[PDB]
Amino acid sequence: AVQKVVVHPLVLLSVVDHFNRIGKVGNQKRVVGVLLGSWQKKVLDVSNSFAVPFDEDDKDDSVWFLDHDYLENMYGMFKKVNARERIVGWYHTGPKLHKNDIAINELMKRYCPNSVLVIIDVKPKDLGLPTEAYISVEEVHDDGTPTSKTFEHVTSEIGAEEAEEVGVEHLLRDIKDTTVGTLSQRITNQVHGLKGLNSKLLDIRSYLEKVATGKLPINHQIIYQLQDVFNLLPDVSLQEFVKAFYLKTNDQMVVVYLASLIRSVVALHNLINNKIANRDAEKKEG
Amino acid sequence: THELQAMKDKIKENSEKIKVNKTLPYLVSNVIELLDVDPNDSQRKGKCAVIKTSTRQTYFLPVIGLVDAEKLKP
Amino acid sequence: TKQYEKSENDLKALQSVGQIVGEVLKQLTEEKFIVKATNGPRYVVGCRRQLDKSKLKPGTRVALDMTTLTIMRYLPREVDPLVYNMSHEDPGNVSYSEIGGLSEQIRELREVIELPLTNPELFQRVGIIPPKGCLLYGPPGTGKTLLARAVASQLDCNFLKVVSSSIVDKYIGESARLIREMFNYARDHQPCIIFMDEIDAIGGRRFSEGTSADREIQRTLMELLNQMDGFDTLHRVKMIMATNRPDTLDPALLRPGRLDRKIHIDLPNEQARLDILKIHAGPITKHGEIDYEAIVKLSDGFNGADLRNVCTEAGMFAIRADHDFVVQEDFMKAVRKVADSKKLESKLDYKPV
Amino acid sequence: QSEQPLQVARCTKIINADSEDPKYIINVKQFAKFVVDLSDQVAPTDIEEGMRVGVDRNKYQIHIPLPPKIDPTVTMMQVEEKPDVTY
Ligand SMILES: Nc1ncnc2c1ncn2[C@@H]1O[C@H](COP(=O)(O)OP(=O)(O)OP(=O)(O)O)[C@@H](O)[C@H]1O
Repeated sequence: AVQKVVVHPLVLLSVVDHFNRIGKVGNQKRVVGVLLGSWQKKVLDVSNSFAVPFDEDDKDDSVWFLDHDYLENMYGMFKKVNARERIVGWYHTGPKLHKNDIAINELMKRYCPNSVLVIIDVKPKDLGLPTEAYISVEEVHDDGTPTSKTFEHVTSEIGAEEAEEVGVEHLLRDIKDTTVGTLSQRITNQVHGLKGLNSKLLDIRSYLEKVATGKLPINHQIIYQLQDVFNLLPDVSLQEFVKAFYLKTNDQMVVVYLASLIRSVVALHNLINNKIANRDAEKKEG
Repeated sequence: THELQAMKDKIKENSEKIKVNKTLPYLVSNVIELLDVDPNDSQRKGKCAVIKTSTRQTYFLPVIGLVDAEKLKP
Repeated sequence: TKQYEKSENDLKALQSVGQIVGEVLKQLTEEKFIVKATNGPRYVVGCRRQLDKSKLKPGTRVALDMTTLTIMRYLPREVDPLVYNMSHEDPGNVSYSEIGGLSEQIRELREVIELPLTNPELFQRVGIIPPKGCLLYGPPGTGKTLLARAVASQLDCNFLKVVSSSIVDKYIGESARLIREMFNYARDHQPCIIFMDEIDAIGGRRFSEGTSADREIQRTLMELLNQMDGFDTLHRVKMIMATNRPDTLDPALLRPGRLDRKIHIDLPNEQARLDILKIHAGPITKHGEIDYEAIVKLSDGFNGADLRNVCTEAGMFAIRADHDFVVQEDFMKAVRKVADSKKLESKLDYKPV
Repeated sequence: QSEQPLQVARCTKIINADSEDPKYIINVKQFAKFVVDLSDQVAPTDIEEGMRVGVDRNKYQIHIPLPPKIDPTVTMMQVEEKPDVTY
């Protein structure tokens, strides 16, 4: 089915500019629209879309209305300008979904065999790569529940396209690019420890929280099964590197040698050619 | 079962877009029989053909669309 | 009625503009691929993400985009004279042994062709090179187009036909790539068989070079002379040629190699003419009293096309008498008269004009 | 003021066959064939097979037929110029 999806910044702003529509006029709920996808392969891609008037009552938390007259004719408007472009599902800005979303997806399954909902974020905050992707399947359950429809998380990645970077990448203008080789890798090292060890601390605190309350999730079993894959080496004090110690510096072997050897020749290029060219102009000027 | 007429209007307007495709070609082509299916790399299947021109260029377009490949030899 | 919506949505995909095709030359890097369009300009362009490693190829045709000139899909390259070459046809089978003579030419043409196909072992174990070509010329009798094309049509999908009208091609046309293509596909389908008939016009000698049009005949020659005497292995594929006289073939074609076995057609003989009359009397109805020696003796030195068509001329004289079954007396009349009339029309043999 | 019209006249082209009454086909100097209707200014009987006609490159309909063309370079000299050798 659908493994991964690709969300462009263009369709994302089509959710954001509609937040300026219902934001100034109010009132409740959020931005909800129909998503126009493009399927050239198992990987899913999204280019454009169209926002539809949508409302969801609170009380009455399960009440939702799509507009099919706006869904029908405008599709033919977009089908005429773009033939390959078609609706792959719907979307919304969340941030957190509600149980009623089982009815929104099941109603539009007449248009598409599988509708993929995209939860986006209008204001970026935390903790990382934004928005979200969900796919609608039926896993039933191990406990004996009736057949259950639960949206499974789909990995989402942003992507670019030709001619769309004209105004987009121009308006920012404030970023330093890239710069690969100096600050690019070392900044992420401070981030991969930050973002890596905070979700670590966040999850281990939730694992302790599972003992107190919140059982189920049992999970099961993905919690500890994937944790033990991390446990191939812990690493614990100290590092158990007795076999990897003499190999450690052995990886630093070529790195230090190429450093000292080339820098000595780079110095021979820097020192010699400078003193030559400097002694030339200096003493011959006066 | 009354959606026929509204659906029959778009086939004539698309044919009206074929009627602007009727007028008017500056190009005449020679036909080449071809069968092409590319596995990726979910699956894209179909048939394509090779297209010459009177200007000596040779173009590439999928199997027509309208008249199918049942007729004829190139 | 949704088939109309399905049909029009498919025509919406037809709004996609068509691309152009070209031939890959080489590759500078992964982001630059040298490609030569059919028009002859050469571009170095990038590529999209839907292709694979099989797209590159060693000089194979590809389809370039109309904007960035990128390649979409690759297709096998052909200039396609060959489908036109396979549009021929002929009955037989049977027509192999219907001619009746010469018996030594009937048995030999069956060997040099069919034996290398079924039994290559005799060549590799004894260590001898099988003949890769043959020459059948005329018209001292018939059987050139009958016997050779019979095995051709019976060999079904494996064959190659060449008409002398396709060598001149068109004004500022290139037949040099046709000669290389004709022998290229001859190395694909095996054993291939090629027929070249009436080479006196296209076999032009370079002794006397007329106008601008004699050199382009020499170019097609040198292309034939190179690959037939190659240096490029034709050993498995058989080639056949036909000509009226081997005067203009030059020492290149008259040599072995490019033309290996030259078998001269022999006119029907009184012993062999008895067999060819048996196959002629099959389709035509005759009277209960018939003598085959009468028609054979009254017609001498006549080609098979002369005997057959005059035997039908005897039937046209037989329908002048409206009789269905007709005695050979009315036949011998129309056979001898009309044939003796044909002899005072064309001068040869033996005297040249 | 007449600038834009009469420009579309190009090019000279000889018609070949007719599929229907309103539509014909014309071979044009661009080496392709021109399947065309006709403007209301010219009757359909004025366009016959093997005739050189004009066109309007905007709407692509026929403009006016042009019969005349005189000789190649070789035979235009072969035409008589002035009398000589009087008896
Ligand atoms: N012995 C024969 N029996 C039946 N048909 C024959 C015979 N000889 C010739 N023909 C007919 O004549 C045609 C030409 O045959 P072929 O090429 O062998 O002779 P040819 O070279 O045309 O002779 P010529 O050059 O004297 O006309 C064939 O299509 C064949 O039908």
